[PDB]
Amino acid sequence: MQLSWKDIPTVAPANDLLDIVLNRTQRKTPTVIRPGFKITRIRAFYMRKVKYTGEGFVEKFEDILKGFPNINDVHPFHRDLMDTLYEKNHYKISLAAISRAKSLVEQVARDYVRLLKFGQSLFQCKQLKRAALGRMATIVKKLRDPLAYLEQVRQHIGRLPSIDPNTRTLLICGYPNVGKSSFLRCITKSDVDVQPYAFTTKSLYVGHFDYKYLRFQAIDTPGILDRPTEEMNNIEMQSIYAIAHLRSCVLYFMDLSEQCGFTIEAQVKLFHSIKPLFANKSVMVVINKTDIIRPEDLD
Amino acid sequence: DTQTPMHTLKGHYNWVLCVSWSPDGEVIATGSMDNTIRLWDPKSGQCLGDALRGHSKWITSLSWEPIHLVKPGSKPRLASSSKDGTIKIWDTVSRVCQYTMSGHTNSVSCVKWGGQGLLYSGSHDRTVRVWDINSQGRCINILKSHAHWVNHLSLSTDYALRIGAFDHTGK
Amino acid sequence: TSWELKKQKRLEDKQFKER
Amino acid sequence: NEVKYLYLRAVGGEVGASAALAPKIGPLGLSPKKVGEDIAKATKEFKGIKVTVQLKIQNRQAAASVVPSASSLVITALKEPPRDRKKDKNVKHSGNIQLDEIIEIARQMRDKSFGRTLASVTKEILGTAQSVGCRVDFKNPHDIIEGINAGEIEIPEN
Amino acid sequence: AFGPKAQRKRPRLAASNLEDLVKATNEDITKYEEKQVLDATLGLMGNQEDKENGWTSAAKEAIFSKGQSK
Amino acid sequence: PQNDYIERHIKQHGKRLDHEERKRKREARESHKISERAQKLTGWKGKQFAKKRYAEKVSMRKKIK
Amino acid sequence: RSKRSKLVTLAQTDKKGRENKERIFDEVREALDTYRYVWVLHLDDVRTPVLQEIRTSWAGSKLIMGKRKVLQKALGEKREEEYKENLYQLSKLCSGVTGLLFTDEDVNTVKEYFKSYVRSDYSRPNTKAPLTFTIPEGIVYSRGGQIPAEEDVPMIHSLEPTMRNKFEIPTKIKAGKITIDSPYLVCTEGEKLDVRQALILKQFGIAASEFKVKVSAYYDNDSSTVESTNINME
Amino acid sequence: MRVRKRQSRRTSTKLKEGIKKKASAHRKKEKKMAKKDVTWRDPGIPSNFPYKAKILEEIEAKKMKDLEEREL
RNA sequence: GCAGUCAAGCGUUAUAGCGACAUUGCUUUUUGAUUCGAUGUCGGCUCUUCCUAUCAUACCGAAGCAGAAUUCGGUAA
RNA sequence: UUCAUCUAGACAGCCGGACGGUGGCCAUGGAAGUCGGAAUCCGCUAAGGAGUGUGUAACAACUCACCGGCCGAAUGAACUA
Ligand SMILES: Nc1nc2c(ncn2[C@@H]2O[C@H](COP(=O)(O)OP(=O)(O)O)[C@@H](O)[C@H]2O)c(=O)[nH]1
Ligand SMILES: [Mg+2]
Ligand SMILES: [Mg+2]
Repeated sequence: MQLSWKDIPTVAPANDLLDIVLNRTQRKTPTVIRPGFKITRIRAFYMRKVKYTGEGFVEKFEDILKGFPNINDVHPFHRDLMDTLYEKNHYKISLAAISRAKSLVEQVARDYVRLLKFGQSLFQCKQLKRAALGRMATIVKKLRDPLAYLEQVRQHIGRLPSIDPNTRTLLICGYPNVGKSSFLRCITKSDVDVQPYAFTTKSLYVGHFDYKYLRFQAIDTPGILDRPTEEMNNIEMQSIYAIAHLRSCVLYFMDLSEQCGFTIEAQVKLFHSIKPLFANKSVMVVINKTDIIRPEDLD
Repeated sequence: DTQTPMHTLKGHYNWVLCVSWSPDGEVIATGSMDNTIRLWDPKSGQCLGDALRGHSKWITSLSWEPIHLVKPGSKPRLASSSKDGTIKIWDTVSRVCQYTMSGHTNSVSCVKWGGQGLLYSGSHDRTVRVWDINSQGRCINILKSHAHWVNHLSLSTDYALRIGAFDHTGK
Repeated sequence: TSWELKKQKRLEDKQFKER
Repeated sequence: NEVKYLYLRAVGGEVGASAALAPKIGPLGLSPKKVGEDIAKATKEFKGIKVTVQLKIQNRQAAASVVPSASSLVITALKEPPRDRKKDKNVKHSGNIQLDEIIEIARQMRDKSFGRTLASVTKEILGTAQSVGCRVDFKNPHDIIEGINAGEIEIPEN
Repeated sequence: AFGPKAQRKRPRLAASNLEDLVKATNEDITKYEEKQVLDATLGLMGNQEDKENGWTSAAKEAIFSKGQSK
Repeated sequence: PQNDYIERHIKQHGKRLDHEERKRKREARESHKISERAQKLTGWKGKQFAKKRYAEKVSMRKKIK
Repeated sequence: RSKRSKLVTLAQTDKKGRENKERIFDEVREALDTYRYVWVLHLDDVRTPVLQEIRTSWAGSKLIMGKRKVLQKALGEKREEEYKENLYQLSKLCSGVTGLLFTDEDVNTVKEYFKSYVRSDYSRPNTKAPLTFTIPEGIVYSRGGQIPAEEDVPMIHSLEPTMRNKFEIPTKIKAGKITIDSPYLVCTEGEKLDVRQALILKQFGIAASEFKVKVSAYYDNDSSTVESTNINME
Repeated sequence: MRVRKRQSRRTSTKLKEGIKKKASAHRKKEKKMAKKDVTWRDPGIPSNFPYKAKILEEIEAKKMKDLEEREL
């Protein structure tokens, strides 16, 4: 497992990529050819133009294709998290579009170099080279939407926390406003925000600590609402997949003062509803906010 | 019989997108592009008063209430779907609109009035909604298995519900 | 005075334009 | 003591509607359960309707009332069947309201309105009805407004 | 699907319930573990272990590419 | 750092003390910068700059229309 | 070349022309015929809810605002240009933001209403400070000490550049909260306020000043005379 | 401070004669295209001229006079 | 490239004809899977200098640029 | 060159107003003009968008579309060479 994907190179949009590759050809290859030169020299000039431009496009596409994770080959927790965040169907379709564009660009380059082998004049060779480059430009401009999507995905995926699913884990869960981020702040040096309104935290946050010379991670999640998975949303699905995948000790937090906005009956019902989620994992129920009300003086 | 025109129905202002003959054979309903539904007496070739207005987009399908569920001495009602995502039920004797089903988030492809007091609607929101007329038009069921627009839907009793009390003999 | 003349020229130009 | 007023928007008839009131309830020391119960009790007339709830706080109390609003009154006059959020989504408010009911809503909203005439208050209510998308006298609400402008519709209280 | 203008707030094909969801996750975890064992019996015992030691395979000789000339 | 750490850092610590004024003066200077680029860029860069300016003017006219 | 380029906006409301001024002119001249008393009101820095409350209270009368030059032209500027006899004095008594109250009510009723009408208003610049305001040390809150900070809400972090630059209040951001190292004096009682101090008071929402509608004079149709009333003209 | 090569402005005889031939060919082609192609084929009084009213009155008076002068 | 669409303009009083910028279809369709006829000139060695259309080194600007690393760009031979 | 605006006050600038039904309907964990999808109406106006942008988790706040006060005389746009 890799656990981190920040080392993905910048994905240029379609027009920017076209500008970059075409201007790289115009700068890094010689530009002066004369009609009074030998036809072999003219043909070599334009063949080099076509081959170099194709190589530039293929290099950019290969950098895109090697950088992004293979979503079906990562750990299933990472697969589910990235499917929730980025819609795996769109993710794989965009990367397949990049692959198809790479193959088409290679085919264009090979075909027009083979055609340029039979060019009889500078005008014909120039027309063939311009045709090859224009077809490459058409192929690249067809990628305008997947490139924008992949640039946004790259920026977002570089900032995900590194969660090892095979290390020692304290999972924190419950309703909103019960003190989950406060507990993570208490036990780790994570900077998760603590605010008195629901869903201040919209993503998984990781902290670390040491116990008996052993490194433990702690996952603070967005709150879960007592709803079926049919009407559950992606933010809650992050927590659902965390509890389902990470073998750990789960801490279900309860606010008996009802300051979180949810009744004790609702908290008990949520616990019994997500009871099938934590099976064969350690479970503990933590009653937070004992400085307002206590279990012993309840009803 | 003679393959000649008999009547012309010229009430609408835009394209007549759908026509439907009543299962009792007494009235023709035309739903048009101008977001209207008109009813016509076929024998006189005339318009029964004014158009049925209320839809904001064009009519996509018209379905009739079955005769075998309509109590005797009464005329069947008209369900109508449209591009605006609504199914409107029209009582034609009083020329009023009773129920307005609204659960669809996109254009309704088709509406069908089944033989057990149910309405089945297929819409571009990739879902099929089953409504009960005996429960004030509430959406009893939402069926979600398609990944795209449901273009059409058909019932096993569609021919019987279209034909009503008639047969191949025409009696 | 001066503004009166400017207003008068404005009126004359408008009348010429409409004619 | 002092009278502290808080305002909220909540679907009527649902107990525990003070989830968003915790940042406001906090300093006061009120009970969230009691506040939700009082809101549900005050919202008995409006079931499944997003209404404006006003809470008055004196000493250590919490009294809930409903502040009438044009949209809530129009939706109430629409006489739609009660709905749950799980069952029915994307409701189109396209019922029929009569001129007398529109005038009654205008009478209810006349006290806090700058419309100098009952006709003006009625036209405001009809604009709100056009916003909610309903029908008035089997007509367009703006058609009724144009009729009032022309003079076909007579306002009773002059 | 994703971005500043994203309108996808719910999963398209939600699971039936939590019991089916945890059954699917357990099945996926088991398949992943078996696949990891099957691939690590060969690859991690071979090529990837050499990367720790800084070793590289000898460059392929040109005599084995004869017959593939343009 | 994790998630939207730069946004949270701006929310918690603010920006540089001269950020707003610096951005405002750069945006004010942009008109002089555009004219200097149009009169100073040579060759391929000048041609591309003029082409892009014409496209932007056409797009702005279409938006106004 | 080398000219300033106008900023372009794409909004719905377009500018009013001379037709609006002509319409206001005709409305004023028709109300001059229709009503008996024309009262000149000074309503500078009036808020729209206050003005609309005044209009609602004066149901049956006509309150007309607009450009003061348009109003004076409607009333007649000079003695040969007056719409009615002895109206040029009323026209030349219009100063500042001027409103015209055309009515048939009693002089006593108008005087009593405009003496007894008052509302809470923001402390405008170049006025007198109604109170001494001091932002307390530590975390800055929305009211700035006008209510207990336990009940108050902390000031949003987005306002710190405005307070530091526009308001010139030395502020810091600490854990997303606005803080001042020392208590800050904003205004002193019985002192002239400027734009900056008035903006600080408005930002903290303190409204201890009073709004009173000034009345200059009035004109009677039948008498054709103008009498100075001098209400709230201290 | 590295100054580049300046483009020469000394006239080339071959370039000038070639430009002459190119210009003559261009003129002949433009004339031919103007003869061959198909394309369908008074600013009035300037607004700043002071006696616009006088000019307009004179032209109107001449029009009205010539209305009856040619008729009878 | 071919075939269209739009229209800021040009043209006109016959709502013909040219037409920038944009844009569609084909080539090329969805889950990142899995070598085809150069008909006539080419390579080295040693060694010098020039161009910039800059790969590295210098100084800068931008970018979800935390750090580290990297990408795009400016002056620069 | 042609259009417009102008002492019942032109262009810049400063200050003030920028409202009420209403937190319009749907949707959302939250969405109050300003993540979105469809309405885009009425009142009171001197004028004020069912909102031009910044901003908030949502509000708040600022802005500009428009209007007014001070100032007092020419100004703005699009083309041609
Ligand atoms: N009195 C009290 N308040 C608490 C305690 N724990 C948390 N809070 C308050 O609860 C509010 C929300 O807590 P938060 O960390 O955001 O919980 P989360 O939303 O579930 O992650 C914060 O403003 C805290 O001040 C506690 O033990 N006692
Ligand atoms: Mg939290
Ligand atoms: Mg260079």
